[PDB]
Amino acid sequence: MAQSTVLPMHCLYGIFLEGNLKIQKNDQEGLKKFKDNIKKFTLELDEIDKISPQSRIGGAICFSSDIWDTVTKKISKPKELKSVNTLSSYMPGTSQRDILIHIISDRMDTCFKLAQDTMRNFGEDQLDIKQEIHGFRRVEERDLTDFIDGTENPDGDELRTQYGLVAAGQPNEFGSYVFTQRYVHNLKKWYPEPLSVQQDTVGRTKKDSIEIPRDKRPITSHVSRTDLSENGKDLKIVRQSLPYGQITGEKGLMFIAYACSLHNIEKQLQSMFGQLDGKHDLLLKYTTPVTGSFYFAPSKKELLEL
Amino acid sequence: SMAQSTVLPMHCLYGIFLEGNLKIQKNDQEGLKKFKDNIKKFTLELDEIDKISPQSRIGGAICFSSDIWDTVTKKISKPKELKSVNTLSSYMPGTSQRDILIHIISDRMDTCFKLAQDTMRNFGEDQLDIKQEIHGFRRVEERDLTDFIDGTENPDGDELRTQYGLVAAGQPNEFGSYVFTQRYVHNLKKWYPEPLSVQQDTVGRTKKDSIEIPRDKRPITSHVSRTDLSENGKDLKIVRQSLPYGQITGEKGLMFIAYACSLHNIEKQLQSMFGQLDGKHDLLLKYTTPVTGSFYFAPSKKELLEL
Ligand code: HEM
Ligand code: HEM
Ligand code: NA
Ligand code: NA
Ligand code: NA
Repeated sequence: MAQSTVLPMHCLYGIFLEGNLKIQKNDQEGLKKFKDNIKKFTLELDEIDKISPQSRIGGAICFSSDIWDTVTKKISKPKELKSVNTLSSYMPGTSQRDILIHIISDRMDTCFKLAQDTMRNFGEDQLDIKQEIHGFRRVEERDLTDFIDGTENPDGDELRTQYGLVAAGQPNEFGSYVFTQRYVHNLKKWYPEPLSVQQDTVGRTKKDSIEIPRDKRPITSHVSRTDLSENGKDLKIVRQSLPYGQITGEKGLMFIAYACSLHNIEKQLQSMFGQLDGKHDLLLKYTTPVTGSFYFAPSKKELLEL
Repeated sequence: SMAQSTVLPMHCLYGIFLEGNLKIQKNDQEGLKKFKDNIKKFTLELDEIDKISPQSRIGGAICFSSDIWDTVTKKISKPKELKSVNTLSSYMPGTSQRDILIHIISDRMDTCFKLAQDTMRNFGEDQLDIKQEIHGFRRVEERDLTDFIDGTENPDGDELRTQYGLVAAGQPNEFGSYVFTQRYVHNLKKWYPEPLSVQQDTVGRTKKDSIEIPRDKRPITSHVSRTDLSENGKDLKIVRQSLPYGQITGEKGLMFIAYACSLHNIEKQLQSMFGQLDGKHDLLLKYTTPVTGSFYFAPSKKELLEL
């Protein structure tokens, strides 16, 4: 019932296309063509899945709060959706765009085919793409800090539905709130740090990703900043982030999270960027966010009913 | 009796291309010793990745220009045909001769990137000044971004790829290879609207199945007519390992690379494509532009370790 980037795990490739919609609010012919291109996307996902099951292909189209009432008069706007630019007073790099296309695959050739076919369908007359990122998994699923990324991601369809998708029975059920944020790593500053400093920074051991006990790591360790609870309930999220970039140039982490509630993501951002106790995440000494956007990925049904 | 491991294998899904200049000076014997230690580490890490990830079909080569040859070795004789590609600048655009090429191929990006990253960390910025890093990837049906299949007439199998790709046994520098790299930027806004008949006239094969257009029905300036060359009844075949690269919404094209037993096999095709043989240019050059270019020699594994 959901679009197909939230529940599956361990993709090897991801393509991220973020940009703005060029169709105006009352161009009904252009908006009909735009929705025909959305339909073609969902059909091509199915066709690639049938021909290349080994790809474990997945894809989602997601919309910002600012563009919501341009693309639909029928579906109610998700209750928590807002522009990420409202965080610009404390979080650098915000760059809210209208549209996200996120495609995942275990093969680059099918990842790229769907991304390219989709962009050719929409065309430069409908989409103004501001960012295109080719993410790829590294050996042992390590981020470029060379720590394993993903250890405490929720596992399995049951938990990833609970934390990644709007609950059944609620408005916009089986959609997801989405946050994207491109980080540029400063590995020249990170590599010389002793293992003890690197593990204090993250909050887990480097070789095996064993959690360091809460009382033995700083409260500004990354795990202490992001493992948060409210009213005895964990504010978990579903991350699909991947490394990207050039060995001899700019590189980092293309962060993306899917969540049942935007609050689960935003409270972690308040924590990491010093807005809850005046202290920043230790990881931010070594990496910098340079883009940012909030979106909502509708359910498959609402995507086709816009 | 072993070549470096990027010439003979076929159908890689990923390739990383690192091209740049050597910062070690001819007299710096301690620096050259460390440079050669890092070369040995590259050959050892290739073996280790092959052991741990046989599914990657990993391959790698380090290749040297004629300008840098006598800096890196006093012992191995310079390959007799090697020269700088900048000597072609009077007729071929985009020449940019560099000292060193590192070419890594894999069926998985994670092991491709691991070897490339580890290798660049070993050499470091104080030894290598990298001018270009390209992440190539195979597309569905092995099509170039023109959406024609690329590779139909590449030689198949170890025997023919040894014949056309490697210096012959018994010759100086046996089992090394002459190498040519050239990055192309495609003008797909210009190419996409062209009628199918124009596209097939340009390449010289059919788009759907890569069936050769009969010679009598295709232009002498078609790409296949320009590159299918012979001399004294012998075909001047080469071993291509080119891959697409780039951004859907930005700059994209083909990262061209060829390996050959003789630089002449490559250079005569360049003379053909760029108008030096008969004044006529390859039709493909109306839709794509070369923006880098370099000639190198990839030594045999033995000569690589004995520089
Ligand atoms: C440079 C950017 C980032 C890097 C390199 C990074 C890396 C990591 C690593 C290594 C872990 C530990 C392994 C794991 O459990 O996954 C982790 C955990 C986590 N990260 Fe990040 N992360 C980054 C940014 C973010 C951001 C922006 C958020 C939230 C919006 C986030 C949320 C989390 C969460 C929720 C966990 C799991 C915490 C737990 O319950 O134990 N991370 N991250
Ligand atoms: C934009 C750059 C280029 C593109 C898109 C391109 C594309 C192609 C295509 C589609 C084919 C036909 C299928 C095949 O047999 O592989 C082909 C054949 C070939 N290409 Fe290229 N090519 C390019 C540049 C070059 C260059 C620079 C050379 C030589 C240095 C070269 C040498 C060849 C050769 C030798 C063949 C096979 C000819 C035969 O014996 O039938 N190509 N190329
Ligand atoms: Na692939
Ligand atoms: Na792979
Ligand atoms: Na590239």
